Amino acid sequence: GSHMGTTTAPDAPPDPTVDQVDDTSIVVRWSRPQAPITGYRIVYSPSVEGSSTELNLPETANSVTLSDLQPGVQYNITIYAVEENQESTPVVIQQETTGTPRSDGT
Repeated sequence: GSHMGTTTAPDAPPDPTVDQVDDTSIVVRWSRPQAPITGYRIVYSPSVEGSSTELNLPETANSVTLSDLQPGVQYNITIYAVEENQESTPVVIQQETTGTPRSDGT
């Protein structure tokens, strides 16, 4: 719908929450926009550079499991709500990879 949504700019998902953090894997969950969007791009990159990836999720997706990260590294997960005409503002949620559970639990 939104026939008169030509001048309408799509909104982004409110700051998504990372559910799980590991060495080479981090999971993030976003609350999709009021805008009708076509899909999602997801660019997660290390602040010190390293393994970066862009995933493509369905318009109605709300979580990406990022894979092939590097342990002990800062990771910017950037979510992109994409619509036919335009791309909404980016989600930037940065999580440092804690790594493989070492002595997890006293």
